[PDB]
Amino acid sequence: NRDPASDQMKHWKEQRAAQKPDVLTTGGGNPVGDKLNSLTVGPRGPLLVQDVVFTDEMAHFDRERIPERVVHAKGAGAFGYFEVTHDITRYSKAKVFEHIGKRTPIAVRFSTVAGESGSADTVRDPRGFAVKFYTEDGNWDLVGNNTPIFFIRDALLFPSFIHSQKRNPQTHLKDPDMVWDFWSLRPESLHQVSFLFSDRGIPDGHRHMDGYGSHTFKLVNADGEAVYCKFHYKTDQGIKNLSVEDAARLAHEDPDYGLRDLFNAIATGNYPSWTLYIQVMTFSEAEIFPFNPFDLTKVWPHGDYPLIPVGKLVLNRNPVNYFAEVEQLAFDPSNMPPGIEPSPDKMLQGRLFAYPDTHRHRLGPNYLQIPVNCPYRARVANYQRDGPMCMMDNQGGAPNYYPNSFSAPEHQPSALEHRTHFSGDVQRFNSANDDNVTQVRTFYLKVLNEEQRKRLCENIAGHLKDAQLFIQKKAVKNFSDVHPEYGSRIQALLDKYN
Amino acid sequence: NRDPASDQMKHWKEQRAAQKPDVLTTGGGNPVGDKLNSLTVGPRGPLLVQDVVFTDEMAHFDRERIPERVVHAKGAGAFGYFEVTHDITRYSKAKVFEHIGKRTPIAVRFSTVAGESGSADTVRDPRGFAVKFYTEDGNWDLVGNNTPIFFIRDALLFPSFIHSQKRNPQTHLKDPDMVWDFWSLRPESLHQVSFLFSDRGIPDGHRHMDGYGSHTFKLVNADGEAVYCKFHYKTDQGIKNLSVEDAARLAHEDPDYGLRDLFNAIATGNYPSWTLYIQVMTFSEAEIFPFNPFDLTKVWPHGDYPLIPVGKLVLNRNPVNYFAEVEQLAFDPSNMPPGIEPSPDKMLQGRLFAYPDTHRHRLGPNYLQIPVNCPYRARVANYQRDGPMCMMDNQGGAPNYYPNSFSAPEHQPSALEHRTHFSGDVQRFNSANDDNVTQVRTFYLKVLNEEQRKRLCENIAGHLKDAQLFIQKKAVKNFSDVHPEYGSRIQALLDKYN
Amino acid sequence: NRDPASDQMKHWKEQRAAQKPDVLTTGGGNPVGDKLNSLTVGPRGPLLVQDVVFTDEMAHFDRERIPERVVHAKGAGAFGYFEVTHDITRYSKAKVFEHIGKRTPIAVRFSTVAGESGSADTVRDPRGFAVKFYTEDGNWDLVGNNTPIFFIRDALLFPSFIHSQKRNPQTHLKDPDMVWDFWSLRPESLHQVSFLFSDRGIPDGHRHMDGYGSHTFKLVNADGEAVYCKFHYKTDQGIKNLSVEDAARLAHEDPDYGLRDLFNAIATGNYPSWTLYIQVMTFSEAEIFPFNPFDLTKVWPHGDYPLIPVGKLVLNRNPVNYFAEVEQLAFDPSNMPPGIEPSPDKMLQGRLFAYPDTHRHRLGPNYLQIPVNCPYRARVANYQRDGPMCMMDNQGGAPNYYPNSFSAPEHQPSALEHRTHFSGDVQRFNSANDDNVTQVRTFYLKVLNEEQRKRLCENIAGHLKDAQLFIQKKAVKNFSDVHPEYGSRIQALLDKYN
Amino acid sequence: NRDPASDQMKHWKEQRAAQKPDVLTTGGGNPVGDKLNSLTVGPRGPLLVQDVVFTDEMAHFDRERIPERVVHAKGAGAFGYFEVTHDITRYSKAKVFEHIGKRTPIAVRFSTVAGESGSADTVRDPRGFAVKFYTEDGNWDLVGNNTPIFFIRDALLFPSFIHSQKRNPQTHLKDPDMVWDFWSLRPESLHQVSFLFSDRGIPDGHRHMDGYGSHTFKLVNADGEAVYCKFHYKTDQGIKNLSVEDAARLAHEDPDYGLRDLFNAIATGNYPSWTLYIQVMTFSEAEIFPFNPFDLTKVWPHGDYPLIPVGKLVLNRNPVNYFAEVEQLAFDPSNMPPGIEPSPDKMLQGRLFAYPDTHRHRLGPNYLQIPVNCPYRARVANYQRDGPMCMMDNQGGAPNYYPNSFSAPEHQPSALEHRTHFSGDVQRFNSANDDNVTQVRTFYLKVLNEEQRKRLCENIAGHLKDAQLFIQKKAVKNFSDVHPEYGSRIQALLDKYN
Ligand code: HEM
Repeated sequence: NRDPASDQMKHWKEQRAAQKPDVLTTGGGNPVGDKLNSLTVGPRGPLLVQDVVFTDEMAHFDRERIPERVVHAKGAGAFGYFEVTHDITRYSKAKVFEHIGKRTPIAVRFSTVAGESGSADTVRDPRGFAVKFYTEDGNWDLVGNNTPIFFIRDALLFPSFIHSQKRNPQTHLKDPDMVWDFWSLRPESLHQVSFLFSDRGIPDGHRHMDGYGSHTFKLVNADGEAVYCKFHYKTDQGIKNLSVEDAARLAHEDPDYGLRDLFNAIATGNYPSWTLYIQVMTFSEAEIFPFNPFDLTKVWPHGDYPLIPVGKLVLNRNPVNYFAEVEQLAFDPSNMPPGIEPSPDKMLQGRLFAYPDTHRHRLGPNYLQIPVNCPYRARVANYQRDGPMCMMDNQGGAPNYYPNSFSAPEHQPSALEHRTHFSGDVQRFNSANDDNVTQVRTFYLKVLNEEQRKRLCENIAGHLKDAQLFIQKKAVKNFSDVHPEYGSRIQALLDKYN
Repeated sequence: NRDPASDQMKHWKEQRAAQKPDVLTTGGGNPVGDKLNSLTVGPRGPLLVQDVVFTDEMAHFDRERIPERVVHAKGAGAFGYFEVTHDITRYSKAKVFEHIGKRTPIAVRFSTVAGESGSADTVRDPRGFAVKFYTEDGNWDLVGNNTPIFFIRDALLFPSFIHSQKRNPQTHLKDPDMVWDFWSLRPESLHQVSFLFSDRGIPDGHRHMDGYGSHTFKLVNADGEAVYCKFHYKTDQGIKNLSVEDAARLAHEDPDYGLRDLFNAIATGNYPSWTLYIQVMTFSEAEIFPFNPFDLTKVWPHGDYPLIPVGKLVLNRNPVNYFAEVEQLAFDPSNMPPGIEPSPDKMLQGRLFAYPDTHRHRLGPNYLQIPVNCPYRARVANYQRDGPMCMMDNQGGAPNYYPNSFSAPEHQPSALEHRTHFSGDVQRFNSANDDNVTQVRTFYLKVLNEEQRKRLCENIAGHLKDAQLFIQKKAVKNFSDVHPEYGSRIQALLDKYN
Repeated sequence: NRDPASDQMKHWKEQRAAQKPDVLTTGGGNPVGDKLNSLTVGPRGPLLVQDVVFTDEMAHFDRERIPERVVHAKGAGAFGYFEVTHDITRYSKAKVFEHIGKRTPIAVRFSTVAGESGSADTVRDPRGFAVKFYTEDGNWDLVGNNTPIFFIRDALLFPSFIHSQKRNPQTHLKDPDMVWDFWSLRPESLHQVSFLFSDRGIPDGHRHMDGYGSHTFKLVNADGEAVYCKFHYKTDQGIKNLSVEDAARLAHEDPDYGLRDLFNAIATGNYPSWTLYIQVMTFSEAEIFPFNPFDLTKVWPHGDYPLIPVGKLVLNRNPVNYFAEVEQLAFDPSNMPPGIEPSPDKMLQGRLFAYPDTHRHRLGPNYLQIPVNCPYRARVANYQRDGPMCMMDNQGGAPNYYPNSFSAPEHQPSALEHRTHFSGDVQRFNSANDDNVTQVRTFYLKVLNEEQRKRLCENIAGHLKDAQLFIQKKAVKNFSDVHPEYGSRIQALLDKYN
Repeated sequence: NRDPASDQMKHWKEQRAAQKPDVLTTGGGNPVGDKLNSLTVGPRGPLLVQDVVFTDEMAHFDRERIPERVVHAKGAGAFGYFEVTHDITRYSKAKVFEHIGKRTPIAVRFSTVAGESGSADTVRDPRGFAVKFYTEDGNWDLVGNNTPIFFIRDALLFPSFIHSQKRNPQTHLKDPDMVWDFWSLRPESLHQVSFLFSDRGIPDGHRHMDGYGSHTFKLVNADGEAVYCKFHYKTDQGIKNLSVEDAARLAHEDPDYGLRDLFNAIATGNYPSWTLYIQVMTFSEAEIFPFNPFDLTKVWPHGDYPLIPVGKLVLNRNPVNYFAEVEQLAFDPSNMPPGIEPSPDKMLQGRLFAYPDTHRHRLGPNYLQIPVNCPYRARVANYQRDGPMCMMDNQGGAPNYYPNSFSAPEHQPSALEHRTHFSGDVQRFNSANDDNVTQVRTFYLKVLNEEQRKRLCENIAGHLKDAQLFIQKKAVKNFSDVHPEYGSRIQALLDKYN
């Protein structure tokens, strides 16, 4: 015997030992007489159009591939449940939270960011940690990361940021000039760059890292009272990281280390779990916060805003077909049931648009009809119709305009959004010159210890040394702005590379 | 009360009188608070990206339309059954025929040819009569027409023929120069042009016309003995046609006359039926036939090849959602179960390719997973995987290569194609100068009577008069080649138009 | 000789009188030996896969069709120029207006609304009148209609409204219950319904109707001073309408009457023109307007806001290929150069999203690279890359992230949008019960004469007669709310139908 | 200074040293005032739909990705010329060969087979070596590999074979059970498996490997005399391979080693070249060949069929934009000019269908209009029209049906394919049990030396060790069938792994 992942086919056969293999058919259900030899006129004669077995199979093979995710292309999935353990009904009326012990099925997808479908799991990169809750009030997608923060605080910078990470448009190589030119010109990135080049930049698989919603969200209770919140889901397996040496080895030795580790853990009954927490910030406290509390480069200090337990996320089922159940998984931040709403975070506001938009491209207009995407715990009833690959009854003969006198679906006032007041000029407000260094200094000096600071500066120097000197100089000036010794440490390492 | 079609919504509501309307949701299953008013900052303020109710609905509205059929875009559908009444098991082992009284569910789509989705039902044109049989051995699509013959006998002419019927590439108008230049240069078209401009060119709805497979097909019995066949399905309601005057009136008065007539007939229990017949031609008789028995411009004379009854086609169910169940219907001539095979008919050989190819474009790579297209009476099991909008389990964890040692699906030798011998040069053989006039003369002189001949020549002159004189002259020469008086009749009518 | 449109092929032939027809090739540029006869093994043998001439041609034929526009599917196009005749530079700094005599190339598409690509030109429906200005500051799309108003004033009603105007989802038939249920429940539609059932409901082709921007827009001058405006383009050929009897006859006699009329006018040098006017309203005037000045169901009365001449629209060029140049035309209201900006009109805000969104579906991600859609009179330079059917150099090796230190394109502060102040709650504010009757009363009593009132009420009664009595009753109540005699006139006509 | 590839941005900047960077615009050509800050109501307010700069950019970003190639996803491209050096006009009339010194522009793409777009260059796998010749008789695509043979000889095994080489459908991991189960069941793979696990399994970049057409093709001269041929293009830089240890290190150290090496060679003027040879075999020689001369698992021995020089392939131009020029490159084996034709090779016949088919999916219906795919050195003239993303005049107002009387393009009889005779039954003829061992014995014993045999058996044992024992046993039996010591060598290595 090997690992469970290695014995996938052996176990499939054993489960089906007395199955009596199925008859091999065309897509049209016609049985096939011989799928090993093409139809020709004589043994050394030409192939015929009449070989509809060959073209049925080859035309489908020719169409197997769909566009990979524009980002987080490389990933691993599992299914399980969310279990409420504690009462947050004073903050949120959302059905998902409504009583202790209540279970909601989830889907989870873990990923890297920059690498395309064939890249390695054990590389330095943020990790996607996306959770789909199939609630009675529809799907709630909490599209999280293994960091509470990000590199930028306006969505207009996002395409550029990703371009700067991904391949040179001429050469198709990774380009340290592109990476550090962008980061040196945009020092709001200093906080997450500091997280990224620390030890938690290369987690030991998906089970040994935390998840965060990252953004400020809004919770609304049964009285229509709102608070702002952050979602934290902490690993029950504990934080564990790979050394740059071990990460490098696994990169060529098992590019799919993360996939394999998650599958085997679930197959052997070593089910991974996380505790979901919220931080709560009053509208009054949001006015007094010394930063923009909607700035994605900032955390809420735990001292001032302690973690409040909510429940348990448990992954206890592997995918049966990876393409159907994982590759086709679509998470939309805009999928929020009553009791959960967006904040004015400029990055989050951008995501409300981007995810359903890319899903209509990558998957198709009717992507929400793919079974893993279906809000299967809710009754979908509305005035939407048709589109390519329309899958179910398309809501039959139901009146397709609103309003109508013919008893078709009706809106539900209790689901109305929470009323928040705004005043100001309609303008592109500059956010570039908000505090870029303060929280990063507390991380560098207080959170990490000496050996972590040393590895951090070695990790950055190791990559930054490949950029031109003028980029190296601008970068070091940013690290110096957080703390003189953070800068001078990097600069000394840079000096003996150059 | 009105007609049943007119009371569609009234009956939907009455059926749902005590329904308790559904809650209106987003595609993601989230309930909607107010779907009549957009989210703005103040009553006369700008629209927000945060209005995910608006963009969910509008993005789907923006994607409602799919490409219309390249031909037969305008159509009507119904469902019912095929019932075997007579034994043809000496000719075909196909499960669909296997015992008297055996029922197979069918889908039917009726159509015009040239008109796009918004065109009129009661125009002069051939009619599509496509029948999908959901058999235990997969789907059998008999993609028929209301004529036993066609305009051409090689598929290389088909795109040109259709272009010549459809709009001028600059003007976007119907173009009599294009119509008659093609037909005058390709006199193999004389037979079906003669059928088309007769009274049966404008049927009174879909229920008062016959269906034909048109092509020669092959039937194979349980002994591996083959014969050639033709499929005929004759209306139990009787042949009935609209006068050019009545067809013209209904064109602006009810462009959807055919849709309305079929729906109302089924809704009132006036279920339309056809008797399915075969003609049988031995391989020996195929050698002695005075024409190419695979030439789509030719019939098998009933005298020499009498109709052999098979069973009954009955339409007893309307579509519930037209887009899902009709617009998305996909018929592939290549869908043939064991016991039914193609002939060497050059036109049919072309269709084996064209239909699955256009369906992968119009509908999508996984179009056979659309419920109305599913071979739902067969177990589909094979080595095909993935592709866009992959709908079911994608055959789970089943071994995805053949051959394999892991008990995945196996081919079934009894399904092997019938062995036929061919000898010759691989060449583009000229079929243009086969007999173009003989069977057309017997139609003009023997099948039609005097008043039918007169209307026929009036119908042609009425349209041909708009072509340039040199086209008129070439056309008349072809009609003269079938019979001098067929030509001179047209030419006299032409003379007093010009 | 016939009309110029009829002689399209004749003229094309003559114009290459030197001849030497081109060599017939595959898409790959390989010359074709015989495209009239398929490659078979012997003359009555099977078709070979080796016939790559057949597959190349048939596969392209199989893919000819793209989704038709979700609305305004049925249309006519022509090209020409815009010429400035008056100085409006005190209102708008837009380069398009910057000096008298300045010419800008334009593209124009005329259409109906509800009908599909095969429907008739001469039906009762609003008419699209979309104008693309190819300016030095990029494309300006003025996506106008032959009416200054519309049926609804919130984009969330738009898909519903269009659903109600198109086919029953089960029957696929036009449904007077759907039409009048929606209109009777939404009496904001009374104004444009009154415009629609008046004489200007069926214009005599596209040359004899006016165009309107319809929406309030914003004009911004070189001093950053803003005003609100409305665009009017009045026909220089004069208003002319078809009687319902004449329109009905042309429906079946020439479904493409509009296409034919526009092509022939331009072909014979009878170039149609329009005079472009603006109305101007101050921010202060907007605060005092007795209605919402951004409500699409209202006009600015000419007495209070007189037309200000700007310039001339001239169509002097027919399309050469209709699919490439017209079917593929894409107008985005969001295409606005500096000097022209959106107003808070709920409907316009909706359209800023919908058109680029539907274009990415109907045409493709890179639709703006289709030559007729290309802003060919501007330099397109940005950080956008790749996508399906990327057709130009994809901006070559240019740095693909912003900001950068490598000389890639730079934002231009003079292009910054005009700053306006807003205060309010984020809420769905109800606009259903704004004034629905006042301006409609003045239209019925002042603008129309007796004979026009009578035809108006006949035109409504003639359609509304087929709706259920409860819908007839509610509709009549709304017409009664505008004026008792408008209601009683319709009710008397209805009474002798029922 | 670094390598030229590293300095791509630096060089781009310098080359426009005059500066005046372009104005940043939307896709619509509208200039952008600030693309760094989103449009909000106040600085901590919500994002507006009015921010059409954000939506234009983000919607294009959302649509960057297209499906990767179903095989050979990971690749490098360059451009140059083909120069004729010898007269082969006695064998082929193809314009490409017609006189010595004649130059043809070429495009070339190198690739691995199984890996996705993010996988490493320096892995064991065959290498694609595809060459596009832009000839006056259209494009000639010679879609070759770095091997003269392949693993299978019938196209019906191809999707299965590729499935077996890629990821487990449940696990998404490489699966040695899938690899060796398929290879052990299909011993026709022994020859190319022997080539693959030899030293030439991991070439030192793309410049140090040979190209082969692999298939038997047909050459036809001006007299209509045909011969069978094989194309060989031998590296002028010499064969050079990476050790498994070195290839392993470069896998994680530079996953893009191949891309980097080709770009740098061309950038520094070290242009790589290949010498094109043919082998020629008579129709009479084909009848006497001791194997099937069309069997893709066999070579023509050089002793019996010596290489005949033809000309020189030179790569002297790097891509400027990789997505536009390389990712979008499409090679169709069916692109063959007069003088070059397919043989009855079952595998080649399969490829005549598969490539245009996958290109219509991956790229679009009109992929041949993508500039790098355009047969720009030929006039494309035919009766093909329309389709999505139609980019040129769509052949303007040219008559669109054939035949026509209006001077549209004409077929050219000199282009007619060569006529060959076939006799036989239409059947699926078994090719599984053709000689699987003879030529592989000569390769193992004659072509390789002792040290090479030892590395070969180490390379196989090193992979096969992870397959189940029953698969190990069947594989060893096949290697034993070629020579007992080939088998026992592998079995000894296997024994000390197990
Ligand atoms: C029946 C056998 C085969 C089938 C069905 C087949 C099919 C395919 C398909 C579908 C692609 C993807 C093409 C694209 O997306 O652009 C591909 C790529 C490729 N195939 Fe094959 N293939 C076969 C055999 C071979 C053989 C025998 C060779 C070489 C002798 C070969 C060389 C290639 C190359 C080089 C590419 C990549 C071309 C590029 O760089 O764009 N294939 N093949």
